[PDB]
Amino acid sequence: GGGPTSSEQIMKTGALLLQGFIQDRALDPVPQDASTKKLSESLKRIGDELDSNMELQRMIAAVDTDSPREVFFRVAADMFSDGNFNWGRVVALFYFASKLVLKALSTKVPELIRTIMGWTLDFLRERLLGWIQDQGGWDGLLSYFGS
Amino acid sequence: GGGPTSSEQIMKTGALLLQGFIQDRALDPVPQDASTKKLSESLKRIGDELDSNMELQRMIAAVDTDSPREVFFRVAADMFSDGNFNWGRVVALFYFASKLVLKALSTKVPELIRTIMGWTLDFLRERLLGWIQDQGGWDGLLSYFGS
Amino acid sequence: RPEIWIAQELRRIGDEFNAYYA
Amino acid sequence: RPEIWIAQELRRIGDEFNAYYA
Repeated sequence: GGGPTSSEQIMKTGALLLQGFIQDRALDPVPQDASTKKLSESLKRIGDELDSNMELQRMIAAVDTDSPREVFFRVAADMFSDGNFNWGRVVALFYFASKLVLKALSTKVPELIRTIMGWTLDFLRERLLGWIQDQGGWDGLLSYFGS
Repeated sequence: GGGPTSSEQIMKTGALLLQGFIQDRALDPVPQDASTKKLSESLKRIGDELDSNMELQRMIAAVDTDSPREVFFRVAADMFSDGNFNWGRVVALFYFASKLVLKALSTKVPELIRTIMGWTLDFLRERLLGWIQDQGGWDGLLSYFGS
Repeated sequence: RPEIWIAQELRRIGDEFNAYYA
Repeated sequence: RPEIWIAQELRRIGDEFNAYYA
């Protein structure tokens, strides 16, 4: 039953705004009531602007990828270390969180490829290798394709 | 010093072919010698064909996403359960492995968004909430944007 | 189960490839 | 460290936004 000032609403609306933002920077749109949608549209504009900030994009790409969590809290803490607060900073932090999702994944695709390659090559070694040797290895497939 | 029939070369070349394939279905191209590149080009054609197999795409999307590893080995085992082997089956298995990478990630993006949202909202609750309450919650940001 | 459908479709596809490439 | 550069750039951006929106 809390209003906008309530911690409940601040956390609920903050989650909807952030999720919508992260999906903007990208599947289906987060359902939002009319007022919240109006905020989201403004955040979309700020995100659009910051996406064209080429220096910022270069630096986000340049960040060490091993622990995105450490990166997030170091940036967040650093941003607000002078004890000052304003809405511009809050929105810029949300923007950074959205870019971190894209960045983090950029680590994920390589790791997923390596993991899935592991399964496939494991199956191949233990189940297919004998038959492939009977073909004289992959040079057999060269033949197969008429090469 | 093994030739194409050697398990060493079969595993090495198999890894290069599979990695190239997975990257085809998608960053930079796997470096391949001339003969291996020739195979890769044939695999690209088969992948291209199977990508237009709409039924197959529907089913891959329909698969339960929780354990991609179980899915891989069940499919692989099922494919070869009649004890028969041929190059067409080997290539189709490689194709499936490539699609599993894309599928797996499709689970990853949601999980990454939720994880990164967790950090952001944690920071917000513990560091920003007081100031945001002073604004009367997110309705303050509505004002800020002139809404 | 979609998994079994897929295994069946890949086997069919593989064996069809083999008919054309051999 | 790129992290510190980014924190500095986001703070700058935020405070610039605030100057224009307030």
